Amino acid sequence: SRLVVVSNRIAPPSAGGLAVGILGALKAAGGLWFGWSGETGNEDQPLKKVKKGNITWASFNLSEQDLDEYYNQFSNAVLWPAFHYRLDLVQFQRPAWDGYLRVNALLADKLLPLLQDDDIIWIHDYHLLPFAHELRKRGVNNRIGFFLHIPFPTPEIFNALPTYDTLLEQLCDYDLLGFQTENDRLAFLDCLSNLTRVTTRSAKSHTAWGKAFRTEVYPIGIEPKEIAKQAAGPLPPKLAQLKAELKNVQNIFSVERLDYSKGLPERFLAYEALLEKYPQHHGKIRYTQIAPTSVQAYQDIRHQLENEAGRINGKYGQLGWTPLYYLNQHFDRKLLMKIFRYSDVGLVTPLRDGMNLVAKEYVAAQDPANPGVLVLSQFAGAANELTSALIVNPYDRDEVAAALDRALTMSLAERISRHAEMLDVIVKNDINHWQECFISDLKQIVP
Amino acid sequence: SRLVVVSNRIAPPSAGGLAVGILGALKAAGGLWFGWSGETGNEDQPLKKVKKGNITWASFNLSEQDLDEYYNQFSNAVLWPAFHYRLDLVQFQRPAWDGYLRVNALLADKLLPLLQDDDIIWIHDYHLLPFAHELRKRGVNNRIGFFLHIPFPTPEIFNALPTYDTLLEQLCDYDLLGFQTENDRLAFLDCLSNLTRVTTRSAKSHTAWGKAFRTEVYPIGIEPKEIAKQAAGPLPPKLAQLKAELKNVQNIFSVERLDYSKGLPERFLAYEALLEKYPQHHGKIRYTQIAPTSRGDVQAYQDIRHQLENEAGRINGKYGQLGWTPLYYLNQHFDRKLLMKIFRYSDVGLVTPLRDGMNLVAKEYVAAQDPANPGVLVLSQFAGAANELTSALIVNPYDRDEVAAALDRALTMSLAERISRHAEMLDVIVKNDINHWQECFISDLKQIVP
Repeated sequence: SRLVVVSNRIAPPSAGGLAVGILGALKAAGGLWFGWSGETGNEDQPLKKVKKGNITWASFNLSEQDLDEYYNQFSNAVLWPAFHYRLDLVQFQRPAWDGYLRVNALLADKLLPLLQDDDIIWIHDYHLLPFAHELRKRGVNNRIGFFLHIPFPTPEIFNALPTYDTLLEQLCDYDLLGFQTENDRLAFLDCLSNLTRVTTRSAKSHTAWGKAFRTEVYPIGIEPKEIAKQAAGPLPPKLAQLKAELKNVQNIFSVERLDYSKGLPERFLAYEALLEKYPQHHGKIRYTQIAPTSVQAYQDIRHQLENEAGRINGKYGQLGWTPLYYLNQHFDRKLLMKIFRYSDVGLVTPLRDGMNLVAKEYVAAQDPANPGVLVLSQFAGAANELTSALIVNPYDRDEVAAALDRALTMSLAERISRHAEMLDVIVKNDINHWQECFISDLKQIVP
Repeated sequence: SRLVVVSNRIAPPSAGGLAVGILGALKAAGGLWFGWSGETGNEDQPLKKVKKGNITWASFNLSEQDLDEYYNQFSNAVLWPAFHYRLDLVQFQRPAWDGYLRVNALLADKLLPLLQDDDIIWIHDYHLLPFAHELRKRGVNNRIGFFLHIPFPTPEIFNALPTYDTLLEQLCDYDLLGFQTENDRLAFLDCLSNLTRVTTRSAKSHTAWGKAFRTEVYPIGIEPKEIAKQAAGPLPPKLAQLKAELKNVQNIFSVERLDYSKGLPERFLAYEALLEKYPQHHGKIRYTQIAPTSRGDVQAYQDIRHQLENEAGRINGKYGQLGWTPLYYLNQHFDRKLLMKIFRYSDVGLVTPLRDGMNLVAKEYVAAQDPANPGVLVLSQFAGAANELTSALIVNPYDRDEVAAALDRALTMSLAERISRHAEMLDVIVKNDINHWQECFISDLKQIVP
């Protein structure tokens, strides 16, 4: 009954999505959240532990050597590019792999004293693929679940990983494997079937190497009521009536962190295609891209976007109208929801994404009586449930431009029908439904 | 008395500065304007001559190899970077020098049939340094004057040129050498005296290798009442609409060709210094930089464009707001009459090159202002115009905080001081206009005794 959640980082005591589902789950049956605390260079202090009623937060530190091999190298320079279909950015070196295993084993040993024979164990992202295997080696027979938040790549990409067979064997030490989308789940079952013979009943009960495990799809959601609440309050004063400076302007908006998977250079090119082929919008629209920086792997993306902002404004700008507002600034989350609400078009076009929550935040932030339009990549995991969005292939910049123009001229009637139907999807499958389905499936496993 | 003008390009059929000066000079006693037509191929075809009364425009074409060795390589990749104190951009190769010498001799041969014994000959920029020498080799004893439009570099820069000694010898075949500034003239005399014994009398009469020549300063000017006429006209429809949108914003303005000498990345960094150190201006000012498209597609100048695009993106990314973009960079052509109006309505004109013979944008800006309510000129001390525009706000562009402090001073300057500074610059520009410039040079050229 008691729940042990292990994630790459814990939250001190809402302000996000996955934190709400993990905390909603930990209050439902009590338990422990175990995770990295954020700091480095002093590892051997005892377990930082904070207790509040039903739940205990347990955290640790990491040496600089472990963090770079495990987290900066293997997790973020091998697994992350590969799972987002970018083998050309994979930098595999065997020391990083060995360090990835060493950190996973080291946190299995920190957690082992805190476990009880009855706990169900919930492990989160790709940083901790080997964690179950490390716990089984210590005799942990509990019900263990894994949830992958990013895509799982198809075999011809995944098997190019030098340690792909070890990764696959360790994934099968979990009793339950969760995925954002059905394509991710089937991708993993294909990679496994290329490596070993797999038995499947119903659709989601499996055996490989004699190990029994289930797979399932649990698309992660948001809490829509809180987004609507932050979105409908009034603005900062200086920002209160820039809504009032720009009454004559339609705003296309997007907010994304800088990453190769998000395809931000291609959005700029889609916006340039809109300016080149629909000149009737000149002086009457604006594209605003907010892209905070938080790693030198990501500055070459930042350099390219600065260049493309300058080039596009240089080419289509006027003495009194600049087409593209690019902001490399941090905005507080409660202001972004208001910007979502007042933006006529939300543009969410990553090249590969496990689940884009910005897309759901944008829909949950709209005024239902006068909502904006969501333009969504078909490679966003959210595209499988947000079918009434304007779905686009970001590799076709004219098709995205055509969707932007359609979004900018769409009648209120069709805006309401599309928004109401996406909102129903998001409300029915919210963050709280997500954690309940996963905990309910995890409990009913037999050890 | 009849005047022969040779320059690399000619104006066939005034919306310009030097075109207005050369044409005023030609119309005074008639004459000939001889130059390249701008076109490659069919170089052996006859001279295209157009005559209008007293004046003849005669042009030629060049072979594609002549354009590349003479103009793209030696003129624009050896002499231009070196004369702008950028030895690191010199790409000297001996075929380029030989093509530089071959084209000069080749245009001297094309021009020789057109000359008469009494003509005064006026040769213009750095493309034609050897031209006097080529005419003297063909026995031309006329009065020949040269005007250099760009700076003349100090000896430690000029002497790095592999052919610096031949260039100096041929310059001494002109009877009169004109320069933008006294520093250019003196730099040339330093280069010459470092190479050979030079005699100087009064201030500007010289001998070298037994050749006699004069030197003099003729800062090039503008036509102020034509600038003022274009500036005060009414706006085009879509640009009329937005002087009504630019009511609560002060505009800092600049318009320059893309070129390493102009220091456009350093202007951007000066603007970033203003935004970083005078936050009181946020949301209330704007810097607009117009950087036209270049005909010649000069690959060297597109690295500059890439650099500006990046810095425009970076500076707006860092200081922009959801409702305010600090920096408008436009890589577009704006018609010249519209620029004059933009000048007039701009609170601050920013002209800060790293090295410039004479920046005429500086004079156009002040000639464009409404005298009863003028904007402020911020000017680099390395612009040749800084020697006569002393009441501008003179700045050193290598100190970006000093440029920012001048911009902040320009944006908050009272009306009385703006009128005082502007009135004194306008007087300088009206007294030394483009027509005064060509009259001073031809009058000095004429009184030379062959």
